Amino acid sequence: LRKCYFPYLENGYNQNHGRKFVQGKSIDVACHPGYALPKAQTTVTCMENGWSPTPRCIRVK
Repeated sequence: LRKCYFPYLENGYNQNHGRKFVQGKSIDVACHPGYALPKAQTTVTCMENGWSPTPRCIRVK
């Protein structure tokens, strides 16, 4: 019921940019060299309230 729209990361690789995923589906988020998802995550999914890891590849360096 809570569908998750894949947002736009500024300096990341939005493989599935502009695509809606149904709650329960997953997708990995890659970023430019030096950036990575919070808590060293590589994937983000529509757990319930939305993208649970939250697709924001913050600069790890």
